[PDB]
Order: sequence, then C-alpha cells, then structure tokens
Amino acid sequence: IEERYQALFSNAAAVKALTQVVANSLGPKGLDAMLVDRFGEVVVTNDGVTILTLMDAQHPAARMVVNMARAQEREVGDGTTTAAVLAGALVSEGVNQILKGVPVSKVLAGMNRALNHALFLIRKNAIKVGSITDDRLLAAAKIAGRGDERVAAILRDAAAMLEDKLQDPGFKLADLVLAKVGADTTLIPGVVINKSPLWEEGSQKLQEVRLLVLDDGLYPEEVEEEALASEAGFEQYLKNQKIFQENLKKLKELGVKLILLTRGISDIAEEFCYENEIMVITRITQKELKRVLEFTGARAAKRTSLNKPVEELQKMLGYARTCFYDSRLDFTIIEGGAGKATATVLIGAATDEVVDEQERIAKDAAGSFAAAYRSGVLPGGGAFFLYLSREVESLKNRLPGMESYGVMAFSEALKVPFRVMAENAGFNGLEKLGDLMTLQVQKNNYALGLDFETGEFIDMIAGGVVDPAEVVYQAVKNASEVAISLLKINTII
Amino acid sequence: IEERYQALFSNAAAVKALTQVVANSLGPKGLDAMLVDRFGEVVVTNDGVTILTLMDAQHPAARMVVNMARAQEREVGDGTTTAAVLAGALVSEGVNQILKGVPVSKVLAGMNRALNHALFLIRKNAIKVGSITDDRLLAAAKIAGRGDERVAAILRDAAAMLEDKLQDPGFKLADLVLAKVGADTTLIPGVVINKSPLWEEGSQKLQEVRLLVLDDGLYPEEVEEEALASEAGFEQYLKNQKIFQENLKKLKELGVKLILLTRGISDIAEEFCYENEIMVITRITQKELKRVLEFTGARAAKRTSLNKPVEELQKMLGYARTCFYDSRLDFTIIEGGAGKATATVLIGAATDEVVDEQERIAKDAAGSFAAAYRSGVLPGGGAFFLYLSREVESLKNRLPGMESYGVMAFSEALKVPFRVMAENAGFNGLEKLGDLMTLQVQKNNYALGLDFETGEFIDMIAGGVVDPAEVVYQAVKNASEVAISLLKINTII
Amino acid sequence: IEERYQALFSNAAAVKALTQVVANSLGPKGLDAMLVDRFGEVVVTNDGVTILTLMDAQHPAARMVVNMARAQEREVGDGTTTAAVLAGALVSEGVNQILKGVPVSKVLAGMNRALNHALFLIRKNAIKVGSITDDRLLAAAKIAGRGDERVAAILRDAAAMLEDKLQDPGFKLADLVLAKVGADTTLIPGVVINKSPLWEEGSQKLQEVRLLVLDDGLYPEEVEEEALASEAGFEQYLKNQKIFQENLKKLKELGVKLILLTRGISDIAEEFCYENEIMVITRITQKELKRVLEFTGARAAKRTSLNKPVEELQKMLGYARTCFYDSRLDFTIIEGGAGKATATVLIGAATDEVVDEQERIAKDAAGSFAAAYRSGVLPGGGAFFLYLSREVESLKNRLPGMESYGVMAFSEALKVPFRVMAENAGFNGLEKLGDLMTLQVQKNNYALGLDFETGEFIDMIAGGVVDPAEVVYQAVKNASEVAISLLKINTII
Ligand SMILES: Nc1ncnc2c1ncn2[C@@H]1O[C@H](COP(=O)(O)OP(=O)(O)NP(=O)(O)O)[C@@H](O)[C@H]1O
Ligand SMILES: Nc1ncnc2c1ncn2[C@@H]1O[C@H](COP(=O)(O)OP(=O)(O)NP(=O)(O)O)[C@@H](O)[C@H]1O
Ligand SMILES: Nc1ncnc2c1ncn2[C@@H]1O[C@H](COP(=O)(O)OP(=O)(O)NP(=O)(O)O)[C@@H](O)[C@H]1O
Ligand SMILES: [Mg+2]
Ligand SMILES: [Mg+2]
Ligand SMILES: [Mg+2]
Repeated sequence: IEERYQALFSNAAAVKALTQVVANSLGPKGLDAMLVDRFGEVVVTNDGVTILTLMDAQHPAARMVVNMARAQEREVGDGTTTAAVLAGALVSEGVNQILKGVPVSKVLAGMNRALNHALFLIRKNAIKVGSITDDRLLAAAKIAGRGDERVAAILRDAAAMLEDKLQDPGFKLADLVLAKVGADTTLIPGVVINKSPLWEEGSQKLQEVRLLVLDDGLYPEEVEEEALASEAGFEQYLKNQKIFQENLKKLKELGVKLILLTRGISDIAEEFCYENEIMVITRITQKELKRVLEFTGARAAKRTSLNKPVEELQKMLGYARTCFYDSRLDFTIIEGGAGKATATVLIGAATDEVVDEQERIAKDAAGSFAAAYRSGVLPGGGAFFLYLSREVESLKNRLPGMESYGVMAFSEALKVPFRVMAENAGFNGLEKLGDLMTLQVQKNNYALGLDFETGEFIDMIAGGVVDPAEVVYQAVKNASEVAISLLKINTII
Repeated sequence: IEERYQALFSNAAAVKALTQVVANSLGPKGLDAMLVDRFGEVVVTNDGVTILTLMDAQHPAARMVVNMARAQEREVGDGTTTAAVLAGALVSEGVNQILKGVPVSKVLAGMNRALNHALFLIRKNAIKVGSITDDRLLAAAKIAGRGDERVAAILRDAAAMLEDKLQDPGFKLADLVLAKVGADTTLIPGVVINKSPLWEEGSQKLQEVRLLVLDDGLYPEEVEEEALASEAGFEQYLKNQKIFQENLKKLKELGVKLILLTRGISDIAEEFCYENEIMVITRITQKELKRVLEFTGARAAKRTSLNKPVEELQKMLGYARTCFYDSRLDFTIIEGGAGKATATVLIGAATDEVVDEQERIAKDAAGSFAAAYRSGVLPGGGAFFLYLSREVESLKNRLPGMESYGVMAFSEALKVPFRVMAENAGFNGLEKLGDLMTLQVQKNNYALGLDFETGEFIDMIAGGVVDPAEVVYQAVKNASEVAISLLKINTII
Repeated sequence: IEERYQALFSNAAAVKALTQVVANSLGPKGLDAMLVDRFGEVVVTNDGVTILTLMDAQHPAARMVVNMARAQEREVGDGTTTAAVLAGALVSEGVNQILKGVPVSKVLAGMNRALNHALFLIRKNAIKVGSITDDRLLAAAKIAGRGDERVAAILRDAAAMLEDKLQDPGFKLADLVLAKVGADTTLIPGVVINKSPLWEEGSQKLQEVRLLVLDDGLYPEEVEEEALASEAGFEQYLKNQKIFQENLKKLKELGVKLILLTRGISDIAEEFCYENEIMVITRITQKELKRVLEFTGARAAKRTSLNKPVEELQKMLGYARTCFYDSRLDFTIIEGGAGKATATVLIGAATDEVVDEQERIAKDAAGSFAAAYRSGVLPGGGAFFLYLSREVESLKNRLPGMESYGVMAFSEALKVPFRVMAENAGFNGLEKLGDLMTLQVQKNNYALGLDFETGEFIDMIAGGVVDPAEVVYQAVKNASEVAISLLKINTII
C-alpha cells in the first residue's frame, strides 16, 4: 500500500523506464528492438505499440501507458512512439513541478488549458489537401513508410481506386495490406485468396470466370441422424440427395468455372467439380469473403440457394476477367472483377521476421495516408511541437497563479520528442533544439525543421516531410490523457 | 533486458558461433558434420540449412540466421552455407565499423547501397543458357551435385523429358527425386509407387496395362449406420450392394489390369481382383496420385464413378506400356504412360544415413540445374564474389560521407566465402585471396578462380565450374537482408 | 582448457569489458567511478590504475592489463588510463587482423617495428625544458592536476626548493604530498609530523628549537628479566637507571626543547620533559624520521647515544627556527630547519572521500611535473598520437608482406585515445579525428589539437596543454608490451 510522494515516485520511475526503451526507436534514425517470449519466440521491430505491447510490463503505470499506445494505434495507426515519449515527458515534468511544492490541482489545470489550446492550434493550422494525387499525401505516406517510396506510391494508387471507402470513418485502409513470404511487394488490382484450391495441378490461369460464392459448404441438405430411423426421414435423405445432384447440374449449365466456399465440400460435389473443369477453394476467411463478394459482384449463397431455378441463380453469380493460382506462393488472385474496384497491397519479403516488420511498416504508411487524406498535414520533424511549445508557454500568465507551472510543464514536455530524435541522429539534442527555436521565431516560419542526415535546417513541408494532422492531434491528446490521469494518483494498492 | 553496445556484442557473438560451425562444410573440400536427436537418432551431412536446422539454436540471433537459411533453401534450394557465411561476415564487419564510431544508420545506408549495386551487377552479368542440353546446365548440376557426374547426366536427361514443366515457377525439379536403400542410382522413365501391391506372389511384370485410379477406396456406397434401422435404409444397403458387384463386372469387361487407390478395398472387391488377376495398390501418396494421373493420362475417380455406363468409364482409364513390381526393393514402377512423360530420379545407397545424404545432394543438384536453366550462370569458386567486392569498393568514393565505412564493410565481407573455401582446401586463404584479386584485375578476367584441387588459377567458366545466377542473387540478397536487420537492433528483451 | 580461436576471443572480450569501463574517465571531460568492497567500503575516482585495481577483475587477461597499469603507475605516475585504452585498442585491432587470416607472427612483427619506430619518434620529438620556472613545466603540472592551477604552482614552487633531489632517479616528487582532512591546501616550507605530542595543552608555537631525534625510545639501557636475579644484574639495573637520569640532565643542559622518537618514552623521562619545558612526539614514521633528519640537520640517535659527553652530544642536535602544534588538525609543523631545505605539499579537503581523490590528483600532478622536468614535453590532447599514427602507417610497406597488417593495427590503435576523449567531450569522435588529421598534415603542425570545451582546433603547446615525454614513452611502451604479450596467446588452462 505505497502512499504519499513515494507513490508519485514509484509511478514516475515506472514510466521513465518504459519510455527510455522505446525512445531509441523514435525517428528516421531510430533503431530496432528484439523481443523474446517467456518460452522462446522472437520479434524485431521499430514499431512503438509493438515493442510496448510485447514486453510484459509489470508496473501498473507502465501497463497504462502501454494501453495508451494501444489506443493511439486504434485511433490512427501511427504516432505511437511519439505519444509514448510525449506522455513520459509530461509526467516527469509534472512530477518536477509537484515536488517543488506546486499544488497538484494547479499543475493539472495548467496542463489542461495547455492541452486544449494545443489541440486548438493543431486543428487550426492543419493544411488540408484536395486531390489524392497531391504530393503531400504521398509524402505523408513516405514518411510513415519510413522512407519507402515504392510502398507510398502503391498505397496512393490503391486509395485512388477506392476513395469512396475512405469516406466511411470505419474503413481502415491498412486492411488492404496482405503479407506473403517469398512474394514481391506489389499492387494487385484485384483480391487475393491466400489458400490452395481443392485440386491443384500446378500454377493455373482462368479467363472469363463466372463464379459462385457460398457462405456455406457444398453439401446436400442434411437430415438429423436420429431421423434416419424413420422411412420418411430416410426418404427425405434420398430426395435431397437427388435434388442436390440436380443442383450441381445447374452449376454446370450456368457455366460456373470457379467456386469459393467458407466451409467444406461433399465428396460427390468434389467429384462433380473435378470432372467438369471447375476450380474450388474451400475455407475462405470472412474478410476474404466480403472482399471477393464486393469485387466480383457475386451474391453470397448457402446450399439451399442452389434450389432456385437456373434463371434466378444466374443472378447470384459473379464475374472476374482473370483468376490465377500461383503454385509457388500458394494463393489465388482474382482480377478484373465486375463489381466495385479494389486493390490488394501485397507485401513481400524473404523471411517471416522481415515480412512481418515490412507489413507493420506498410500498415503504418496506409493508416497515415488515410489519416492525411481525412485530416490534412503538418510540418514533421517534431517542429510543429516546438511551435506549440512557445504558443503554450504564451499562456503561462494569461491566468496568473500557480497554474503557470502546470502550463510550463506542458510546454517543456513538448520540447522532448524533437530532442530525442536529434539525439538519435547523433547530434547535440539540446543545442539543435534551442537553435531551431530561435530560428523558428526569427524567420517566423513555424514549419522550419531539421534534416537529420545532412544536419542542416530546412523547410519541412518543402522537404516533403509531413505528418498527418490527426496523428498529431491524437498523439498529443492521448499522451495528455494518460499523463494527467497518472498525476492525479496519490495512493497504490 | 540487455541494451546498447552489449546487445550488438551478444548478437554478433551468437552469430559467429553459428557460422564457424558450418564454415567447414563450404566448398568442394568442405567436411561433413554429425548430429544426434534428443532421444537417439543420427544424421551426417555437408548441407548447410540442414546442419543449421538440426542444431540446438537457442539464441534469437542464431535462430534468425537459421530462418534465413530456410528462406534461401525455399527460394532456390542451393547456396545455403554460402548465405550463412556471407551473412556472418557482413555482421562482424558491420560491428567493427560501428565500434570505431560509425553511426549505425550510416553503416546500414552504405550496406544497402552496396547490396543494391551487387544485385544489379549480379543480374547484369548472368550468362544465359539456350538449351536444356547446354554443357553449362550439366556443369551447374555437377558442381551443385558435389562432383557427381552420374547424377548430373541423369537430371539433364530427366529435365529433358519435361521442359514444359520447368516453365512453371512452382515446379520443383527436385520433386522428381526418390530415395531407396539397396537400390542403384538410375534414371527411371516413369513413376514409382513406393509400396507393394495388396497381393504379391513375387516380382511381377505387366504389359499393356489399362489402369483405373481412385481418390477413394473401393467400397459400395455407404449408408449411415443409424438409417439401417429403417427398412428403406436397409433395402438400399442391399440395392447398392448389388450395384457394386455389377460395377466390378464392368471393371472386368473393360480389361483393367491395375487399380490404384488412395484409400482401402472391400473384401468382396479384393476377392474379385484376386480371381481376375487384377493387381491393386492401396493407400498411395498424394504425390504419387498426381504423378500417376498425369503420366498415365488416367482421370481420377471415386466409387460413385463406377456407376457410369461402361462406355463412359472407359474414358477415365489410363494406360501404361509396362508396369513392374520389384519384390526386392518393394516398390512398383510404371513406365510408358499414355500421358505426359516424366521421370523418376532414383537415388540408391546401402544405409539409411547415406541414402539420406545422397538424396540431399541429389535435390541440391536438381535445384541448381533448374535454377541455372531459369536464371543463367556465373563464375563459381567464390570468384564472382571477389569481382563484386572489387566493384563495391568502387562506390566508397562515388558517394562521400560515412556511408563509405558501411560500403567498405560490405566490400570486405564478400571476400570471405572464397577465403574460407581456400582455407578449407588447405591453402593460405589470405594469400590466395590477394594473389587472385590482383590477377583478376591484371588479366581483366573477372572469372579467374582457384582450382581447389590443383592449386593453380583457372578460368572458372571455362573450367566448367559455374553457379546458378539466382542462387547467387538470392544468397547475397538474403544474407544482406538478415545482417542489416540484425545490425539495426539496439536492445533485447 | 579453452583453445584455438576461442582463446583469442575469450581474451579479447575480457579486455574490452575492462577498457570500456575506464574509458569514461579518460580526458578533461572524463567522469568518475564509484567502487564498493565485497563487504561495504567505498571509493570515488577518475584515476585509472585505481579503478582498474579496485574492481576485483577475475579474467586472467583483465588481471594482466591491471598489472600493466600498475606498472605504468610505478614508472611515471600518470598516463594510466591512456595506457589502458591504448592497450585495448592494440589488442582489438590485432585480433581483427588475425581473424581475417593474418599470421600471428606477422601481426606481432609489424606491431613491434611500429612500436620501436614510435618510441624513436617520441624520444626524438621531445621538446626539453631549461629552468624549472618554465611555463611548460607548470603547464604539464596543471594538465596532470586536472586543471588545478593552485596545486601546479605549489608543486613547481616546492620542486624549486629541491631540484637536486630530482637528479636522483629514485626520488618520487609525490612523496612530498601529505593529505589532511579539514586542512587547507598549501605549501609548507618545512616538514610535518602527523601526530599529537605526548603532552598537549592546546595549539602551541616554539621558537629557536634545538631538537634531538631518536630512532629508539627514551628508556634506560635494559637488563634482561632473568638477569635480575643476580645482584650484579640488579646492580646494573640501578647503575644504568642512574646514568639515565644523568643523561636527561644532559638534555636539559644542552637546551633541548623538542624530542622526536620512533618508539616510546619512559615514565621517568616523561616526567623530566614535562617539568623542564620539553615537547615530545613519539612513534614517528620512518619517512617522517628521514625528512626531519635531513631538514633539521640533526643526527639520528639511540638511547645509548645519550652517554656521550655533553660536548659531543651538541653535535647530534638539530635546529628549527619555529615549530608549531596545530590543535585543530592535530599535527606538528617544523619550519626553518638548519639542514637541507624541503617542502610539504599539504592537501586539504572537508571529507575523507574528497581529500583522497585530491591527494591522488596531487600525486598525479607531482609525478607529471617531475617527469616533465626530467624528460621534456609533448603536445597533449592525444595529437602526438595522431602524428605517430600517420608516421607508423608510413611504415606499412617499407617491409613488404603481411607485417603490413600488423603495422596498420598499431597505427589504427593509436587513433583511439583521442577519439575517446572527443566522444567524452560530447563531440563526434570519428569526425573530429579525421578532420584533425587532415588539418595536421595541411598546416604541417603536428602539435595541433582540439580544445575540448570550445570545440575549436588550437595549437596545443601554445594552449598550455602538454604531456610529459616519458609519460607517453611509457604509456605506449607498456600498452604495447601487454597487447603483444596477449596476442601470442593460443591456449588457456
Ligand atoms: N526524413 C525525416 N525527416 C524528419 N523527420 C522525420 C523523417 N522521417 C520521419 N520523421 C519524423 O519521425 C517521427 C515518426 O517516427 P516514428 O518512428 O514513426 O515514430 P512514431 O511514428 O511516432 N511511432 P510509430 O510510427 O508507430 O512507430 C515523426 O515525428 C516524423 O516527423
Ligand atoms: N570444383 C570446384 N571448384 C571450385 N569451386 C567449387 C567447386 N565445386 C564447388 N565449388 C564451390 O563451392 C560452393 C558450394 O559449396 P557448398 O558446400 O555446396 O555450399 P553451398 O552450396 O553454398 N550450401 P549447400 O549446397 O546448401 O550445402 C560454391 O561456391 C561453388 O562455386
Ligand atoms: N585541457 C585539456 N585539453 C586537452 N587535452 C587535455 C586537457 N587536459 C587533459 N588532457 C589530456 O587528457 C589526457 C590525460 O587524461 P587522464 O584522465 O589523466 O588520463 P591519464 O592521465 O592517461 N590516466 P590518469 O591521469 O592516471 O588517470 C592526456 O592525453 C592529456 O593530453
Ligand atoms: Mg511513424
Ligand atoms: Mg550447393
Ligand atoms: Mg593524467
């Protein structure tokens, strides 16, 4: 039952230890981390929420910041490490002010006012985009993709085929990513079924594919096992074994050349498909189901649906221009669908470790693209944080009293992300920080930032280094929620 | 939770320990290794990915390298030991550069640049093949086959019968290999069922074989057990017990003399076959099924398929010129199929251990054959790597900065496989290295290498010592990818 | 029984771990280290040989480098950390060359030639001093004193009172240092007895002190306890109790006002001294004895010496102008002695920890002063090492063959001390290293070094930053002896 100041200590320390760890991954010069499970498994990543999640972090405070990261990821998908470092800074500063005797009440008030002002400036200064072709969107994607231009171009190009889906606040663009070992990273103008067909004789290409999709399995209508002791029961078994074979005949009459199922397939049916040139894939994902349904313009059927007359069934079929089973990667690719258009961002690499990290990078980039398209952009490099820092310090006195301390803490904490990245890039973090602030004021350009390889100060938006607006809004908001939440803590059980 | 430089050590150390072990297997003068199971089993091999797999690899880094090896094996099937050694070299070199104070970031940048240049040069210089007969294909097969010209001739001859199949990026030539103790290494122009027939009276030869093959078992159409309490149910048990017998008569009328099944056989049928001299094999592999299907031109049937008219059944039969059951080796050989032609590369030896290793060698040779046919060849003996080192060191200058160090590390690392193979062959590795590099430049022949037997420098391509191109590309790509990914690691949990 | 390469590893690693630790203490921006004994004791220091000595370092290699440091300290007293870092560099480089396949023989040869050339250049380029007043001597003292100018001035000033003693290769100037808690650091133109007198009535000052010094105790000539059973024995006891009291009377007649003893004092004598105004100090060090003997011009006596006639005794007395017992610090100070002149460099601080570290600094400075006075000076900052580095790399080919590698290693290792200090000063170590080397060649001034606070390149000798020549000679020589000694190692038991 730790209490008093030795609660606030026990907390703050617990957070520092956490943030220190991911601090090394923040930025373009950030380094990776290697994690192993309690009993032998291994991941390597630069992703923040990943690192923070996989260490089983035992202190409650640490677990809370981890949850904050999770939240940040859920909201936008990037800016996790930023949120962590920022949170840590906020907390440490808050503690510092509190130890010097500043009332918690006041620290929290100042921090809140600061927060609201900050978010205000962030929403206000967001520079919005009109296109999807705008180089600022692709730039956002590149920065989030950690410098991969190929991937950024791929995602822009896919989003282009969508856009409408971006209008729904529930469409995660990264859902389009699909990772496959031994693949080559590329854009597929169709959907992928990541499974081998029921019968394979090597790689295979299909053209003018009329397909039938089932959220069922291709079995006859069943008769409960008990009921088979009852003549009529059995006669029903026979009857709908007959109507079943008739239905398969319907399938051939309609010219079906592909069948996808979410369940299994009868032996009789399997034979029918083999003899009549029909390809089958079983056990498809629900996700896969939805996407192929949309793309091919097919309607989802159950076994009973095959009892429709043939004229009514042709209406449930879908169409794809081509369809290709890759014997080397063991999946199937449907392209040229008669329904909505869509894409699959295929991410390839040699080994599991690498394709995993590349998928994470991909999804980061996708989310940040979408986030940019939805919310506009801002100058990256952490500069806009510095703008926010002086603007927040502006508020130091607009309410006089001890809330000032609180405000200062917030301002000072906003200085930290940048400093870290500069330190990560081998520079004198503090020096570059100060210099850049002075310069920002003197040329009045709050978009001036640091080029981390060359070491020269540049114009960030000019340099193609932009962050999505919502990523910053969300990062600051979440980091703030957790830090303020922790600072109000006085006792532990 | 080890961090900082003392992560980079524990990683690097863990890797050297691994690579050292397989280094002695690299080359034509490389030596073998012996491995034992947790509870009594034994392997002997010169193969890299195998040794690396069977080892107790506990460290995360080592496990990552094993995984890389696995990837290299998946991709091309040869060149694993090379990839391991190269990877290790890259890592140690990188560590050294980082220790003299080069920023990790810069090292990795330089290495990436080097990598890309290397791959470019590798692809550019690939020497293409235009025939399945080219003496360079057989050369590749010989070298990968560790000097065995018998096997190489067999694979050339076998690959020849296909050609149509190699065109599929999913066709593993090595899938043709089959190992049998007490056999003699030979080319079989058919497919083998590695099983004894259901009824054997000693070795037996069949000619003019009309055969029927089933992805089922030869049983009557079943009736669920419960339903038998229901008159109609039983009456149909009877009815399609009669229909089964008449179907067998159909088999006799068609003159079927061989039956292959992936499931079992009813006793009634087994008697039918005994009395009408029809040979039967049960429980065949999926491989065996697909192969015999393609080769005999038969169509796969299920029990229900025997209900067609006799005239219709005659269409799914297949035909083989001859068919021979070997009582000594206890398998069956189908030759002269009316379908596509194919081959079985039979690999024989006295003991389990040896035929296992000879099989590994065979598959390696097949894979390098196919890969040569697909991607061309390059000068082996480790020479082309020296050319690439000489070429990569070039960039040190063409881009200024500290990336140079990184590039140097890459350059210096490509030097290692050769030096290892030379030391393994009992030469002064460093001397031969220097001499050979100097010479390579002076005669401008980027293909001069060391004959590890004679000790004289020869032209490797003229000397018939060639590596498949894709094997080199994949090896460099993979070793690089893993080393770079490990060097970016800064912390371990 | 570790053997082969895994001896050379086990060694090299063991050394790295050691050197890393003291590397942080090297330089003007070096930081301190805290050590605790197996059972609760504590030291804080920047001294190298101290840090290295106090960790109980378990690996044989580590223990050897520690011994090397000890040696360096014995020889000159400064340059310990330099020697350690240099040794480490030499070893790591040597290992690197050896792993690439360079014959140990050759590495060692190259390193030796390099060593001899280096020492040659060091002896050749030593810039000698003529004075003792030369600002280059005081500069040497300041640099060694870690920037304390007060102390440097003190030591120069004392050495001035000696100089003759410096002519003997056996006089350690640092022997003049005396550390006292609660004292004030100052030069005393006399000698100090660090003990309280036999009888104290508070602080006390004596003038015109005629003193008697005894390497004995003031007791009568003894009679063995057995002998006291023998009349004549006892009569001898009486007799030389009588002649003893007479001798004390001689002591008063001669006007003795102070007596120093290395042993004890009789009760009768103690009374005699109390009643006749005579101060006594008992149990003085041998060191203290020698110094006060020299300074006061007294001759050492034993009890029997008091049997001389008075006229002959006056000849054994010594004289001091003044003599002062400080009741606050509890020691005694003799000044204005009629013998040789001498000094006591009194080092004061508040606490044990601090006065200890300050004594270490003092002795460092004293030794480096003396070393400068005896052997001349060189440009510090590690620059002269860089001169030596290019000069050593000069030798790379003057013998062609693989010794070249060895030579290079030596050269490259000489680059390391500087780099470390630059890294310690928060700079980019590698960058500053390279820049400075280029500049050194371009302005041809091999005395150009780095100002570690300002960050600008300056002329070192001009900047007052000089090392004693012998400190460098010794550092390089010793570091080399141990590194070469370790590299010849192939097996461990
Ligand atoms: N080339 C660049 N120049 C300057 N800043 C950059 C550059 N690339 C990325 N950044 C900045 O790096 C930060 C993002 O680093 P990153 O490693 O993604 O942390 P994070 O995105 O906050 N957490 P996460 O991406 O989920 O791992 C942002 O502040 C970017 O502005
Ligand atoms: N006769 C030869 N002369 C010179 N080099 C040869 C000769 N035979 C093979 N090599 C080289 O030896 C290497 C093959 O060694 P090997 O032991 O197969 O390693 P690996 O093939 O890379 N790994 P793995 O085959 O999976 O066990 C290649 O670099 C060949 O170029
Ligand atoms: N102001 C300075 N500017 C430049 N170099 C300096 C300065 N002060 C000291 N040095 C260098 O610092 C080194 C000595 O550092 P130091 O910490 O004494 O290590 P060390 O003397 O080799 N071992 P030790 O002195 O026994 O602890 C020498 O190379 C000096 O040239
Ligand atoms: Mg990011
Ligand atoms: Mg091979
Ligand atoms: Mg010193």
